[PDB]
Amino acid sequence: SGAIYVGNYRVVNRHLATHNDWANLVWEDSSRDLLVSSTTAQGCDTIARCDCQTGVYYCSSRRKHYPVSFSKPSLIFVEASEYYPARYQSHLMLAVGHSEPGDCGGILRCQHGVVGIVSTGGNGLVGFADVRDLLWLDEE
Ligand SMILES: CCN(CC)C(=O)c1ccc(N)cc1
Ligand SMILES: [Zn+2]
Repeated sequence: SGAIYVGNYRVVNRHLATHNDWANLVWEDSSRDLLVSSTTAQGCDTIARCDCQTGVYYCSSRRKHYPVSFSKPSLIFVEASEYYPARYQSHLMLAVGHSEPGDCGGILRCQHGVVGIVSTGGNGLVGFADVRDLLWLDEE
Protein backbone atom coordinates (compact mmCIF):
# COMPACT_ATOMS: atom_id res chain seq x y z
CA SER A 1 0.00 0.00 0.00
CA GLY A 2 0.91 3.71 -0.18
CA ALA A 3 -0.18 7.05 -1.70
CA ILE A 4 1.11 10.38 -3.04
CA TYR A 5 -0.20 13.57 -1.34
CA VAL A 6 0.27 16.71 -3.49
CA GLY A 7 -1.89 19.83 -2.92
CA ASN A 8 -5.52 18.66 -2.45
CA TYR A 9 -4.85 15.35 -4.32
CA ARG A 10 -4.28 11.77 -3.15
CA VAL A 11 -2.78 9.42 -5.84
CA VAL A 12 -3.21 5.67 -5.22
CA ASN A 13 -3.16 2.45 -7.22
CA ARG A 14 -6.63 2.29 -8.83
CA HIS A 15 -6.96 -1.38 -7.63
CA LEU A 16 -6.34 -0.23 -3.97
CA ALA A 17 -8.66 2.83 -4.07
CA THR A 18 -11.13 2.97 -1.08
CA HIS A 19 -14.87 3.87 -1.14
CA ASN A 20 -13.85 7.41 0.03
CA ASP A 21 -11.35 7.61 -2.93
CA TRP A 22 -14.21 6.79 -5.38
CA ALA A 23 -16.72 9.07 -3.50
CA ASN A 24 -14.17 11.97 -4.01
CA LEU A 25 -12.90 10.91 -7.51
CA VAL A 26 -10.94 13.56 -9.51
CA TRP A 27 -9.52 11.18 -12.18
CA GLU A 28 -8.94 7.44 -12.80
CA ASP A 29 -7.29 5.49 -15.66
CA SER A 30 -7.78 1.70 -15.60
CA SER A 31 -5.03 1.29 -18.29
CA ARG A 32 -2.52 3.09 -15.91
CA ASP A 33 -3.72 1.53 -12.53
CA LEU A 34 -4.07 5.13 -11.20
CA LEU A 35 -6.80 6.99 -9.32
CA VAL A 36 -6.71 10.51 -7.92
CA SER A 37 -9.18 11.59 -5.17
CA SER A 38 -9.56 15.05 -3.54
CA THR A 39 -8.36 15.80 0.03
CA THR A 40 -9.31 18.59 2.52
CA ALA A 41 -5.76 18.70 4.09
CA GLN A 42 -2.96 20.19 1.83
CA GLY A 43 -0.36 17.60 0.63
CA CYS A 44 3.43 18.14 1.04
CA ASP A 45 4.85 15.82 -1.77
CA THR A 46 6.45 17.33 -4.95
CA ILE A 47 5.92 15.54 -8.32
CA ALA A 48 9.14 15.23 -10.43
CA ARG A 49 8.92 17.10 -13.80
CA CYS A 50 11.83 15.39 -15.62
CA ASP A 51 13.01 12.43 -17.73
CA CYS A 52 15.15 10.74 -15.03
CA GLN A 53 15.66 6.96 -15.59
CA THR A 54 17.32 6.44 -12.15
CA GLY A 55 15.83 6.79 -8.66
CA VAL A 56 15.05 5.12 -5.34
CA TYR A 57 11.87 3.14 -4.52
CA TYR A 58 10.49 1.89 -1.21
CA CYS A 59 9.91 -1.90 -1.11
CA SER A 60 7.54 -2.73 1.83
CA SER A 61 8.19 -6.55 1.45
CA ARG A 62 11.89 -5.87 2.36
CA ARG A 63 11.35 -2.67 4.46
CA LYS A 64 14.17 -1.21 2.28
CA HIS A 65 14.76 1.57 -0.31
CA TYR A 66 16.45 0.33 -3.50
CA PRO A 67 18.13 2.47 -6.13
CA VAL A 68 16.97 1.36 -9.62
CA SER A 69 17.40 2.06 -13.33
CA PHE A 70 13.99 2.12 -15.02
CA SER A 71 12.61 2.20 -18.59
CA LYS A 72 10.73 5.31 -19.94
CA PRO A 73 6.89 5.18 -19.48
CA SER A 74 5.54 2.61 -22.04
CA LEU A 75 2.60 0.33 -22.94
CA ILE A 76 3.80 -2.92 -21.28
CA PHE A 77 2.03 -6.34 -21.04
CA VAL A 78 1.76 -7.39 -17.33
CA GLU A 79 1.55 -11.11 -16.27
CA ALA A 80 -1.40 -12.52 -14.16
CA SER A 81 -2.47 -10.68 -10.92
CA GLU A 82 -4.88 -11.47 -8.01
CA TYR A 83 -6.20 -7.86 -8.62
CA TYR A 84 -6.34 -7.52 -12.50
CA PRO A 85 -6.60 -9.78 -15.57
CA ALA A 86 -3.15 -10.29 -17.27
CA ARG A 87 -3.25 -7.29 -19.72
CA TYR A 88 -1.63 -4.09 -21.09
CA GLN A 89 -0.75 -1.20 -18.76
CA SER A 90 0.16 2.23 -20.17
CA HIS A 91 2.66 4.76 -18.66
CA LEU A 92 4.47 1.84 -16.92
CA MET A 93 8.25 1.89 -16.15
CA LEU A 94 10.08 -1.43 -15.44
CA ALA A 95 13.20 -1.94 -13.29
CA VAL A 96 15.06 -5.08 -12.17
CA GLY A 97 14.13 -5.41 -8.50
CA HIS A 98 11.81 -6.94 -5.92
CA SER A 99 8.02 -6.32 -5.99
CA GLU A 100 5.29 -8.49 -4.32
CA PRO A 101 1.47 -7.90 -4.13
CA GLY A 102 1.68 -5.62 -1.00
CA ASP A 103 4.51 -3.47 -2.48
CA CYS A 104 1.96 -1.48 -4.60
CA GLY A 105 1.98 2.26 -3.62
CA GLY A 106 5.68 2.24 -2.73
CA ILE A 107 7.01 5.59 -4.03
CA LEU A 108 9.77 5.88 -6.67
CA ARG A 109 11.65 9.20 -6.34
CA CYS A 110 14.53 11.04 -8.09
CA GLN A 111 16.21 14.40 -7.18
CA HIS A 112 13.21 16.26 -8.74
CA GLY A 113 10.65 14.48 -6.48
CA VAL A 114 8.06 11.73 -6.89
CA VAL A 115 8.34 9.76 -10.19
CA GLY A 116 5.56 7.18 -9.64
CA ILE A 117 4.25 4.31 -7.52
CA VAL A 118 4.81 0.56 -7.53
CA SER A 119 1.99 -1.05 -9.61
CA THR A 120 3.44 -4.46 -10.79
CA GLY A 121 5.95 -7.16 -9.73
CA GLY A 122 7.09 -10.79 -10.39
CA ASN A 123 9.89 -12.38 -12.52
CA GLY A 124 12.54 -10.19 -10.74
CA LEU A 125 10.96 -6.99 -12.17
CA VAL A 126 9.17 -4.01 -10.55
CA GLY A 127 6.70 -1.85 -12.53
CA PHE A 128 6.04 1.77 -11.56
CA ALA A 129 2.97 3.76 -12.72
CA ASP A 130 4.43 7.10 -13.90
CA VAL A 131 2.77 10.36 -12.59
CA ARG A 132 5.27 12.94 -14.07
CA ASP A 133 2.99 13.65 -17.15
CA LEU A 134 0.06 14.62 -14.74
CA LEU A 135 1.08 18.32 -14.72
CA TRP A 136 -2.47 19.19 -13.44
CA LEU A 137 -1.51 17.67 -10.01
CA ASP A 138 0.59 20.92 -9.36
CA GLU A 139 -2.44 23.37 -9.48
CA GLU A 140 -6.03 23.45 -7.99
C1 LIG B 1 -14.32 0.70 -4.29
C2 LIG B 1 -15.56 0.67 -5.11
N1 LIG B 1 -16.75 1.14 -4.38
C3 LIG B 1 -17.61 0.10 -3.81
C4 LIG B 1 -16.89 -1.22 -3.60
C5 LIG B 1 -16.95 2.47 -4.41
O1 LIG B 1 -16.12 3.22 -4.88
C6 LIG B 1 -18.22 3.07 -3.89
C7 LIG B 1 -18.12 4.31 -3.25
C8 LIG B 1 -19.25 5.04 -2.94
C9 LIG B 1 -20.53 4.53 -3.22
N2 LIG B 1 -21.67 5.25 -2.88
C10 LIG B 1 -20.62 3.29 -3.84
C11 LIG B 1 -19.49 2.57 -4.17
ZN1 LIG C 1 14.05 13.46 -12.00
